[PDB]
Amino acid sequence: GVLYVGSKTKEGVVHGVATVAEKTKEQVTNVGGAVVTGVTAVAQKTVEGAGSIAAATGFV
Amino acid sequence: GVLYVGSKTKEGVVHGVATVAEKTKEQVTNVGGAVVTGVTAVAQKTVEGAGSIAAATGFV
Amino acid sequence: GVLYVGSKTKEGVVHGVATVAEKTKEQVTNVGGAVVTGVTAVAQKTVEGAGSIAAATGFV
Repeated sequence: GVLYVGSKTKEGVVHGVATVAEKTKEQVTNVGGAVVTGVTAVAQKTVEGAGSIAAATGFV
Repeated sequence: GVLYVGSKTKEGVVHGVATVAEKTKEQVTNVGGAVVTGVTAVAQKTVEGAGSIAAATGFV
Repeated sequence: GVLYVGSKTKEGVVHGVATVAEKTKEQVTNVGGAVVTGVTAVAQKTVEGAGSIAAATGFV
């Protein structure tokens, strides 16, 4: 059971992600795998996860 | 059971992702695989995941 | 059971992530795998996780 009146509720929100990058450089080399990324924004109300970022085996 | 009145609710929202990039450089080389990305925005209300980013095996 | 009146509630919110980067450099080399990332923002109301970032085996 649940009830509201005038209730300006806010549940599971995000607000603003400024992410100015600049003159970077990223020279991955001789690897098994890179998973370089950038921004990421998620928002839920009933969930079992969020942004997963997995690499894996390598060798030479 | 659930009920509302005048309830200006907000559930599972996102608001704004400014992502100005610039003069980058990303020279992946001799890998098994790169998964470089950029922005990513998700938003749910009942979920079992979000942006997954997986690489995998390599070698030389 | 649950009830509200005029209740300007706020549950599970985020507010603002300024992330000015600059002239970085990241030369991963001779690895099994890198999982370099950048920003990450999550927000929930009933959850069993958040941004997981896993690497894995390497070798030479």
